[PDB]
Amino acid sequence: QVQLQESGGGLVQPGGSLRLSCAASGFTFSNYKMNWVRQAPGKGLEWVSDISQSGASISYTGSVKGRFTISRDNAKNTLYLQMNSLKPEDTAVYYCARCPAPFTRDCFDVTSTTYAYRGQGTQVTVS
Amino acid sequence: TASIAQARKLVEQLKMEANIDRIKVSKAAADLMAYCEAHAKEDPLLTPVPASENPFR
Amino acid sequence: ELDQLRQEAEQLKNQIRDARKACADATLSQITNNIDPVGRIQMRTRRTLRGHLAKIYAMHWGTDSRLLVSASQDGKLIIWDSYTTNKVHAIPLRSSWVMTCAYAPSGNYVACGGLDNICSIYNLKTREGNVRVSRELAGHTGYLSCCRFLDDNQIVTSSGDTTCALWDIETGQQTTTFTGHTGDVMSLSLAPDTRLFVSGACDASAKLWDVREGMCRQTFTGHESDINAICFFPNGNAFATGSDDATCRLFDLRADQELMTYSHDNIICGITSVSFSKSGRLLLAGYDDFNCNVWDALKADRAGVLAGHDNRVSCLGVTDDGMAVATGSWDSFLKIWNGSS
Amino acid sequence: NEAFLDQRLILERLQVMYTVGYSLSLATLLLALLILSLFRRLHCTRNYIHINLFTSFMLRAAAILSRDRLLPNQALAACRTAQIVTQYCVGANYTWLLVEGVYLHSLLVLVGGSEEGHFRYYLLLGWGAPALFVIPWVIVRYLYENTQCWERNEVKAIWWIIRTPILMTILINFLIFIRILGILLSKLRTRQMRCRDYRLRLARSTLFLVPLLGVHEVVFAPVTEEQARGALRFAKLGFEIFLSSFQGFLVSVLYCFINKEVQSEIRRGWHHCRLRRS
Amino acid sequence: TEDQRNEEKAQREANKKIEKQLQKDKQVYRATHRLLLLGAGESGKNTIVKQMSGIFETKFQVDKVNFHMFDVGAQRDERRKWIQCFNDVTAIIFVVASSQTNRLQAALKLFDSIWNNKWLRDTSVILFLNKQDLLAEKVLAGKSKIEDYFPEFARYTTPEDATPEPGEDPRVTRAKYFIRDEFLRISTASGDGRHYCYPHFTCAVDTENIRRVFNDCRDIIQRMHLRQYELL
Repeated sequence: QVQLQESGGGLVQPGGSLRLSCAASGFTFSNYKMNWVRQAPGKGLEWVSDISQSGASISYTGSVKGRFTISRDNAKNTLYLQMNSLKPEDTAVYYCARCPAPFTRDCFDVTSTTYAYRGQGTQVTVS
Repeated sequence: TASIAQARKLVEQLKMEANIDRIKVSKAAADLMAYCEAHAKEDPLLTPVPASENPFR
Repeated sequence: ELDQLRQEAEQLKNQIRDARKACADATLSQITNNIDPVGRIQMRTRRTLRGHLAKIYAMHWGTDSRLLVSASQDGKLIIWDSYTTNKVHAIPLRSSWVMTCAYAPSGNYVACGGLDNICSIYNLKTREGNVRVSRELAGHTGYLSCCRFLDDNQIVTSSGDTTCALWDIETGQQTTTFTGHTGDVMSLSLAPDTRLFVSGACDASAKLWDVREGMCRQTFTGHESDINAICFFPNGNAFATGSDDATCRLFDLRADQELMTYSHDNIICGITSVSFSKSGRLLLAGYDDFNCNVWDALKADRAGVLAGHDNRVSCLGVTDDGMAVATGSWDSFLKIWNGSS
Repeated sequence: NEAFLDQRLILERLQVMYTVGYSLSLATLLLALLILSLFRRLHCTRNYIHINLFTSFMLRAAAILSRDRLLPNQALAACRTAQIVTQYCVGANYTWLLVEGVYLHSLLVLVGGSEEGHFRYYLLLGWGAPALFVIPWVIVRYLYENTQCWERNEVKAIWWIIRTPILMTILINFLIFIRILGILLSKLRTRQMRCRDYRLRLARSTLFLVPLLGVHEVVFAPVTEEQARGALRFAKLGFEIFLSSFQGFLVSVLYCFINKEVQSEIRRGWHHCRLRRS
Repeated sequence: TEDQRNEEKAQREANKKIEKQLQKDKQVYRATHRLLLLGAGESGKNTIVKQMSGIFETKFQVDKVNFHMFDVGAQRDERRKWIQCFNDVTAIIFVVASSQTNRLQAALKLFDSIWNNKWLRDTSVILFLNKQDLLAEKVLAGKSKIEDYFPEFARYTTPEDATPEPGEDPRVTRAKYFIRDEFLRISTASGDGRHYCYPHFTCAVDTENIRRVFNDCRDIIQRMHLRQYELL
């Protein structure tokens, strides 16, 4: 019912730019902490970013700091990730996750293979 | 992969739960009200029982 | 190939949504505007039970609505006598971590389970007068969330993995496997006529299972977060679901959609337990702000508040007769509330 | 004489302040006993020790007022009874402060176990030591050098016989609180916290060692208004009177209300009563 | 009638005996210490269990003090539901592999979730940064793993206060203290509760981890007692 479906993706050259947008339409978007998650083609799921309830507390996973920018629009019920200066190691299947409970500053089970509040795949390839 | 089987099972479940038919929400509300009013008197928490026969006094 | 299956599933979901919208004719809130309000509910605690020395996750009123069995993390299973405050039995458990208990309809057996991934049954009627483990039910992988005696011979229990099971005490092995959920199956509630039951899991959805046939019938995706509690309307054709949204919601099987929502502006914390009164009018709901509430199930207007608990109210049970209301909490106190006028 | 009138006025003022201080001590002690007996959420060995301490302070602050009122046979018997009870209860006060300090130190230094079966020993010591050491004093005063009610102690045989256990108990309290303050200082320096945290150490030390000012009080307990010439005479006569009254009051208040569990309990009770009323 | 009186009295004896048993169990329950061994993946949980069906237990007593080691291994991956069951424990021994994806990032995202949980905010944490020898070998081998998985690592100098390494590599010590600082700054970011973090460096295979656990448990108990007396 949460209905998280992203956009963007495709194939880009090394050092290029991409713009991924997350669309949520099944819940109060402004009461939840929305965080991006990526999965390498062979490796496991990896947390990459997050954003607070209002859009104040922002963190990154390292090796993406200063290259990936996350933003949200409460009115438009959309979540963004402006990713710049890509590398061939950055190719993955990005998932737009969501912390399970509202009005909480923590959320477990976001980087798990059986989580229920994350979107489908958005393939991003760098060659 | 197993994802194909998972999707097939989900689609089959959606089919078998779409084959069914529903009932008007107005009729559902009428039935709920009918039950609530029929059994309203025998509700020791809604309408408190006199303390003479209250066992937890 | 897989994208085709996803498109088909989306199309069927859209068809279900359109059918529900078409079947939606009136609003329960609109139609209840002429009913006499319940009014303020005064509920003063009558008995306080202080035997436990650790937090309480589950209690279950007996069939005769006099005995109540409660479970705590100290590895104890105390069977109280509500009228006289006495304790009838205390059972030391093998594993300290238990998250559920169940008192059999026949009054013979008691179930218990938790992080040990095992359901243990303690028959209370033995010649030697000892509460010994009658049977152990193993086969679940995750922790054991809820267990509910369907009879004196069968039992339905829901585990942490996305799977429920209908056991059989005589032989010990599963009879039916109820697969289909996506998250942890937090709660479970049988029907008054023990014909169906609902398993509310953490994927923000609840199913409806027929025990004998063993396949899902309907899915109610109203909620937007984990479902902690679930309970059928005394009629048997509706149920109420608690979630971390701080909102209860009332579904109906026949309409296959929601009826009305009990959200309040001042409530931010989630809901632990939800139960109905005997008549089905009042809707008790335990919250994490340590203040159980009472809701008019037909009007979404708070009637009373069962304040008095120091910690979160983890369990909430209305007697089968309908007289009392017991509210155990993490401060290890069972209080038996009652109505008076 | 303007100066002599000044002395007389200040002595009257300090006497009425003395009576007011004991009256406030009784008020606060009743408040604390009623809270700790009615809330019912605070029933442990620690709160039992606190209740016994507060009832010992009840006994002192009541017996001393009775002695003051009855101080000028029925009258002689009442005065002697009041004086004996006053001596026993001033012994019991410091014995119970010692019991509290011992309980805290054992609770903070025990290597596991957490023995809660020693409450019988604590009660026995804290209510029997004072009597055990006062009996001999009463017996020796009655049989030898019998004064009508009480006066300045004539001999070291009359001084030591009752100032010895109190001095020993307060010395043991000082040592135990040195140990507890050492542990607390280690904890505070472990976090390397602020100068406010450093000042917290001294604040807690003083507010918990005021009883030492109390043992000084009971060393100089008799007053008799000490008619003499000088400035330090009234300086001490006022400072020590305020010390006794405010000591009872400060124990009663700042050893009970600062407790976060009782504060949360009373706030919860107030909120629930307000909601039930409206 | 007399039958009702006899039944009530018999229930009275039964209640008295059961309450005596509960009283006896209370001392044991309050005396023992409960620890939750929550380690991320295979970071040394099995060897830590060795040195000291869904859940596992070891009833080891050290220095006349009992302990429980709760190794919750065979549960599901998701932890947000059964981890509320462990808010009454004294400590949560956390184990990190400080050597597939970024394991240190997953360790940090689990530690701060534990820290900021509204029910576990009152529970203290003990950190064991395992694989010190493996980290030393990796750093001395000229492998660029931490240096490029943590950009901030380059602008870092070894803290002066703690350097008990006799002849260990300065870069290895820098990496150890960098990871310790990472965990400690996560711990100290939010002080919404009454819990503390004790980060150690589990390197020696002797019976020293048990002594460290005992010392940290004594510290936790003393802190909670002092806070209960409002001295701290």
